[PDB]
Amino acid sequence: MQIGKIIKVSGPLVMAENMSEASIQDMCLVGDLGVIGEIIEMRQDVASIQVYEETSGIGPGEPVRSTGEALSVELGPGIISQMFDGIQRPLDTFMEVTQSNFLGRGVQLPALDHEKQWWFEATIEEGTEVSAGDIIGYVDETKIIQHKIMVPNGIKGTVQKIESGSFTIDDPICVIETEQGLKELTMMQKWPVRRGRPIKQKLNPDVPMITGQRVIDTFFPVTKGGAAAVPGPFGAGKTVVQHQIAKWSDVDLVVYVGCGERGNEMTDVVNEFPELIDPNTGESLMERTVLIANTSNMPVAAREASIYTGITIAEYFRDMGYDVAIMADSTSRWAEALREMSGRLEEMPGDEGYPAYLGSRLAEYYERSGRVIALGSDQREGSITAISAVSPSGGDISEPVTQNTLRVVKVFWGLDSSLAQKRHFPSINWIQSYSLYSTEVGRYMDQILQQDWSDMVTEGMRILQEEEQLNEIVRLVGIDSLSDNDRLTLEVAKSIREDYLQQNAFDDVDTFTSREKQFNMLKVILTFGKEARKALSLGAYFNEIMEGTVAVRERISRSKYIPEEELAKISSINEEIKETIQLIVS
Amino acid sequence: IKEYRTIKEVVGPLMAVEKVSGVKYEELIEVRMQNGEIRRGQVLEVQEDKAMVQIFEGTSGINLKNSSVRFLGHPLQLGVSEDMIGRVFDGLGRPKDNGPEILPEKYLDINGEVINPIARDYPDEFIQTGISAIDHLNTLVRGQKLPVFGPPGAGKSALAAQIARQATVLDSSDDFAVVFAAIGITFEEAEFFMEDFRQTGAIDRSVMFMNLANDPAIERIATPRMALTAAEYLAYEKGMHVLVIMEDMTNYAEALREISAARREVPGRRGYPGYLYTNLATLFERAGRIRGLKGSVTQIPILTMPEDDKTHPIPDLTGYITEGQIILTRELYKSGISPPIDVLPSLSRLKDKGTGAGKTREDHAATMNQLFAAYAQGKQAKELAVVLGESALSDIDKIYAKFAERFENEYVNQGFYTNRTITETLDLGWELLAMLPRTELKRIKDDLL
Amino acid sequence: KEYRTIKEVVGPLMAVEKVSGVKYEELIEVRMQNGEIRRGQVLEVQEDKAMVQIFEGTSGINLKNSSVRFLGHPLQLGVSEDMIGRVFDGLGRPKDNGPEILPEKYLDINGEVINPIARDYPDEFIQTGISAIDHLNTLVRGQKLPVFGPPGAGKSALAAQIARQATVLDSSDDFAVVFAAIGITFEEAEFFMEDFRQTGAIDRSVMFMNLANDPAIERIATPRMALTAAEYLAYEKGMHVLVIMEDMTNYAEALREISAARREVPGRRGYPGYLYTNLATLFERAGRIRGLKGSVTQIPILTMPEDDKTHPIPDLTGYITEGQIILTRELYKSGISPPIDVLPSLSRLKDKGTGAGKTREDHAATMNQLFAAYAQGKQAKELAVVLGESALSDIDKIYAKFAERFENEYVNQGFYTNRTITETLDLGWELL
Repeated sequence: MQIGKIIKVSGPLVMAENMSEASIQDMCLVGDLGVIGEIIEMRQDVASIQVYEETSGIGPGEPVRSTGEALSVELGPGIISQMFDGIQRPLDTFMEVTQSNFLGRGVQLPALDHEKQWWFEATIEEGTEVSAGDIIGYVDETKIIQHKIMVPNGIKGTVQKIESGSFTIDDPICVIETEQGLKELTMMQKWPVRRGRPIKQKLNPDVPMITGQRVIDTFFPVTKGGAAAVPGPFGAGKTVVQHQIAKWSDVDLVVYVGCGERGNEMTDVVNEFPELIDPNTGESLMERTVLIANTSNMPVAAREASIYTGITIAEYFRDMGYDVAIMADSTSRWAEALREMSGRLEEMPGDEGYPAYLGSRLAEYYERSGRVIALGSDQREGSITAISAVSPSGGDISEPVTQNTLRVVKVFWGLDSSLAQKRHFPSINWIQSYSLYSTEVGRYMDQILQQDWSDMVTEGMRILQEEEQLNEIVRLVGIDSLSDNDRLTLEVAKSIREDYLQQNAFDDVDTFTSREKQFNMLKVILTFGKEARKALSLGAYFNEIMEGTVAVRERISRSKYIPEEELAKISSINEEIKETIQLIVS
Repeated sequence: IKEYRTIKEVVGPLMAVEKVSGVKYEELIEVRMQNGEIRRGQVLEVQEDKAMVQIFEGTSGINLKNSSVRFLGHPLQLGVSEDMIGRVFDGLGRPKDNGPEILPEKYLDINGEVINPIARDYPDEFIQTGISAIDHLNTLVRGQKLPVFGPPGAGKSALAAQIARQATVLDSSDDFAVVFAAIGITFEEAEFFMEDFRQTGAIDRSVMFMNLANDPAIERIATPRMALTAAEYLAYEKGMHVLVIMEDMTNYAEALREISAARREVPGRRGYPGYLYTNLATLFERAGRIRGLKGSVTQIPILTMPEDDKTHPIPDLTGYITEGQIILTRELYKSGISPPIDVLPSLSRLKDKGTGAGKTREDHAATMNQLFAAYAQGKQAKELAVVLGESALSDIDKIYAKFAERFENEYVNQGFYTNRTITETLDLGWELLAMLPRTELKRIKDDLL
Repeated sequence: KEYRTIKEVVGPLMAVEKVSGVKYEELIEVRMQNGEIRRGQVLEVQEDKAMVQIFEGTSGINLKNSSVRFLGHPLQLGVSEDMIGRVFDGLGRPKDNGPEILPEKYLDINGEVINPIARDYPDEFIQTGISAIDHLNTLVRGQKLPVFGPPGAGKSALAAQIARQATVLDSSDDFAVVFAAIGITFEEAEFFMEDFRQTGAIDRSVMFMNLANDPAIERIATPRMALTAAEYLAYEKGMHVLVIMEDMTNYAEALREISAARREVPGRRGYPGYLYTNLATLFERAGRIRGLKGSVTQIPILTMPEDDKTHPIPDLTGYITEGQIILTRELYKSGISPPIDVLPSLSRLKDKGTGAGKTREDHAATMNQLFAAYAQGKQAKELAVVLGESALSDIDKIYAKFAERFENEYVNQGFYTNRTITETLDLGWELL
C-alpha cells in the first residue's frame, strides 16, 4: 500500500501527504502509535484526517496508513455474546491481550476471533447458481442461535467446491465461479457501518410482537419492525422494563446499544445482562444477545457510531430471516456526541446547538429498522424492531431529540416517575402513552383470537379516560356526590389499573402473560363492568352489588397470578360473575 | 460527451474540479466513482477554469484521482408528458412504480418562469372538496393558496388523501387532475398514501411525487418545485384544473436549514435559513390563473402545528403569505369528530369569488354566513358553558349549545371516507340550522327553503 | 535542543522555525535574552515550524536573542508516596517550601480510559456525618457527586466540613483526601488551609492550589494534576481517595479563555464546544476498578449562577455526574447551615449503597418513609409559600410541625457538627 506522512497536527486534526490512493471517510492508523482516524477532506494528495483518540505526543513525519475502508464491522461466527464498544472493539479480549483495565491508545485488535475452529455444515450442493444472500451453510454458534453463512453482496455465480468441516474464520470454505473468475468465500464478511444493508423490498409491519408485558401488548402494542421510543426518568424502573422486553419478546436476537453512559450506569448493564435468563432454554440471554457499550469519556466518534454499529449487526441477522430487536440507550447521549462532533467540524449550529441534519440523521437510523424480504433465492422475511430510550435531559417534551424521534416512530411508552412513587409498575402512563399500530394490531388480533379484541381494548381505554376526568371532578366536589353509575365506572377503572395494568416483573407467573391469558383476564374485568352496569339499570343499589362482588373480586385480583395451563379458571370467573350478580338482585 | 478526470479537492459534500471549460452556474453533474457508482450533483460556483460542486448523496467513498465528473449541460429539469397522470415518481421525478418508460414532450426548468403581472388573472371559479367545512363555510377557489394547519397526529394525512380522492370541479368541460407532493415523510406514511390512492382509483386521475424522510435534503427541497412544474404544465400548457397538495411543508423548512448550513452562505439569523420567507413566497406565487387560458393551479400546502411553545418561524411565514388558512384541533380528533376542523380560528379569505349563484347554489353564500354565526353562537353557548360548569340553565344556552354540538358531530364530523357533495352539504346545514328558532335568521325570506 | 529561531510573537503565543521531531502538546521552555526562563506548551506543529503558548506571558521577550528548548515530553506530574502533608501549585510544584520530593515516577496527567467491563460498581456508602446528605442522597465510595451553590452560600464551608468528617466504617486503613483549589482568591484559599492545619488534616491530605492570579492555562492542568495524584494513591497504592475540587466554574472560564487564545471557533453558548467531553473526561475518573483495592470519589464544588442562562451549565454536568447537591442563599438567609435545599438534590447511587450489612437497615425503609416525609412535610409547610390559609391548618399541624422543624434542625445541624448515620436516623425517628 501507500504510506503517508504527517505534515500538520492541530488538536484532533492531522494532515498527511502522499495519500492519493486513499478515499474519503476511510479509516487510517495515524502516527507511530497508529491511533484510529477518519478522512474528512482531500486537497490534491494531502488528506485532513480526524483522530478519534487523543493526539497528544503525535507529530509530523510519523507514518500514516489507510485500512482501505470506511468504518466497518466484522460479521461472522464468534460475534454473539460479545461486549463491544462503538467501533466494534472486543472489550473482553481487550483486557487479556494487553493485561490492562484501560482502553489503550492506538491499540488495534480484530473484532472477531479469527483462529477459533467452527464446524461448518455445508447445506448447499455444488454447481448451484447463487446470488447475493443465498445460504450455503450454517454454524451452531451458541446453543440457542443457528448462524447461517450466506453469500456476500457483490458476489454472483456458480458454486465450484464446498465441503463441511472444522474451519477458522479466515480459511476459505467454498469457491465460486464468477464472470471475473473464482472468488473464495470466508465465513466472515465485512460491512460499512453507515451504509444500510440491501433488501429485495421493504414492507409494512403488521404483526404485533408479544412482549408479555400486559399494558404494552394490550393498549400500546409494537409491531415486529416498528419503532418504540421510551423516556428514561430516574428511578422509573426503566431498567427493569428493558430487561423484561429483552428476554420475553418473541424475537430471535437482542442487540443492546449504550451510546454514552455514566460508567457506573454502564457497568450495571454489563453485569445484569449476562445474568438474565432466557426462558425457553434456561440459558443466559447472552447466548442470543449482542451488547455494545460505551461510557461517557470514550472517543466521541465511537459514541456517535454506536447506533450504526448496532443496527448494522441487527441488519446482518435480519438478512438470515431472523426477528431482531435492537435497544438503544441513550439516544439523547448519541445526539450529544453529534453536537460535539459537529462543533469539532466547524458546522453551522441549528436547534439548541444541535446540527441542522439531526432529524435527518435520526430518520436515517429509524428507517433501517423494519420488516423486509432479505436478498436470496429463498425470499425470506426478517425484521428489526427498535426500542430507543431518550433521556429527557431535563423534564420536557420539546427537546429536538424527542420530537424528531417521534416524527418517525409510532409507539410511545411514556414512563412516569409519579406512578413509580405510587408503586405502579410498570410505570407507563396510559394517558400520555400511545401507539399508532393499535388499529392494525387490533385487526390481526381479532382474526387470530376469533374474538372482538378491538372492542375490548377501546372500552378499557375509554374507561381510563373517563376515570381521569371523574377523579378531577372528585377533587373539586366529593366522592359521594357523583352518581352510582359514575362511581361504578370509577371502581371498574381501579380494577383495570390494579389487576390488569400493574405487573410485577419478579413474580414467577405475573412477569409473563400469554396472549390468550391477556384476553381472558381483560374479558373477566369487562364482563364484570357490564353485568354490574346492567344490574344498576335493574334497580340494585351500588353497595349491595359491592358486597356480593367483594367475594368474587378477590378472585379477579389473584387471577393475574394463574398459570397458563389453568386458564379454565379464568373463564370460570365469568360464570361466577353472572350467577352471583343476578343472585344479588333477587 | 464531456467529463473531466481532474478533481482538485473534496470537502464534506463540496467538491472542486479544475481545468474544466464551458461549465455554467447550476448545471447538474454526475460523479463516476472508481467503483462505478453514480451520484448526481449540482454546480454551486464556477470561476476561471475551476468549478465547485455539491453532491446530493455526499462524498463518502470518493477517490479523487480515479473518479471523474461528468457535466450534464442543463439545469435541474423535469421531463413532462401528457401521460404523466397515473404515475408515481420520487423527489427528482424518476419513476418509482416500475411500469412503462416515459418519452417526455419536453424538459422544463423546475424553478419556473415569472408571471407577467398584468397577465395573471384573479382566482375565480369554485372547487369542490367534498368536505363540508372547507366547501361550505371556508370555501376554496381555483388559484387560491389555502393551507391546512394541524397537530402531529390529527388525521392530516387522512385529510390530505381525503381531499385528493374527493376533490373535483362541477359543470366543466375540462379535465381536472391532482398533483400530490409528499415532502420528507416516513416510509410507512408514504405507503399508506400510495395504497389508499391505488385502492380508491384516485391514482388514475393524479400524478404524485414521493420524497421520503430519509431521502437527501436537496431532493426534499426539489420536490415542491418539481410538483408545481408538472402542475403548471397540465394546468396551462395542457389546459387542466390542477390541484397541488404538499404533505408536511414544515419538513421542507427543516431541509432548507440543513442545506443552507452545508453551503455556509446565508448563515441563519433566527435559527433557520436567512430567506425561508422569500422561498415560501416563491413557491406560493405559482398558484394562480392566467387571463386568457382555461387552466388553473390550486395548492393546499399542509404543515404541522407548532405546538404553541417550541415556537418557530414557519407559523408566521406561510400564514404571512397565505390567503387564509384551515386549522385542526387535537381535542376534536380525540373527541371523535373527523376531520377535526375547528372553524372559528380558521377561515378562507377569498370565499366570495368561488361561492356564488350559478357556480354553486345561491343560498350557499347567505346560508354559509348564517350558519357560521349560528355556530359562533354555539360558541356563545359553549362560552356560557365555559365558565358555566353546571351553572343555571337559561334559554340562550340550552338550545344554541345543542345546535353547536349537533353541527360538530353532523357537519364537521362527516366521516373521513364520506364524500358529501355541495348540494348535500347545503341542504344538510340548512336542515341543521332549522332546528333552531326563526327569531334569529338573517334572511327573512325563505323561512324553510 | 536549544533552538534559537523564534520568528513571531503574537499575544501570548509564539512561532518557532526549523524545528523537527516536535510533537503536539509538548512542553517547551524559553531562554530569554536576560536569562529568564519560562515554560510553554506546543499547540500546533506544521512541516517545520511550530507554535507554542507561554504560561507566564510574552512581556519582555526579544525574538532575535531569545532561545527555545523542546523538552520532548508533554505535561507530567511526578508521583511519590511522600505527597501527603504537602501543598503544591497549579502545576504540582512545591508551594510550602518543604523538603525536596524525589518522584517515584513521572506520570502523564491526561490519564487513561477505564475499560467499561473492568470498572467495578460502587456498593459501599461513605459517612459524611451530614444528616442532610447521609440519610437521603447518600454518598458511596467511587460515586461522582457534586455540590451546586451560589457565592457566599457557605458552599466552601460545607466542603470543608465534608473533608473533615469524611470516613468509612470498615476503616481498616484510614481515608485520603485530595483537594484542588481552581482559580480562587487568596481569602477563599486561606480558609481551606487554616481549617486543615487547625483540624490536622494536612498530615492526612494532599492538595493543589491554583489562585485567580495564576495564569488560566495552569487552571486546566490543576484538575488533571489532582486526579492523576488521586489515581496514583488510589490504584498503585490502594488508598481510598476523596477528591474535592473547588469551583470548576472557573476551570470552565479558563477553558473558554484558552480556546479564544488558540483561535478556536466557539461552540454552543460561546463556550469551547468540547466542554461536555472535557468535563466528562474529568468527572469519569472515579469509581472503583475490580481487582484493585483503592477507589476514587469526587465531590466537585460548583458555583451556580442564579439564572440558568450562561455559566458552566448545571445540566451540562448534572447528567454527567450521577446526582447533585443544591445549596441556595434564599435557604441560607435564616440560619440554615449547611443550607441544603433537599427538594431537588439526589444521589443517583443511593439505593444500592443503602442496606443491612453496609448500613443499619432501618435506613433504607426509614429514608423512604422520610422521603415521603420530605414530600408530605414540604406539603405541610414548604409548599404553602405564604398561602395555605386553610391547608395545613386543619390538624395537619403534625405536618405543620414536621417540616419547619425538619428544615431548621435537619438541614442546619451546624457546620462543625458530625452526625453518626444512626443518629441522623434517630433525629428522623424523632421527627417521625
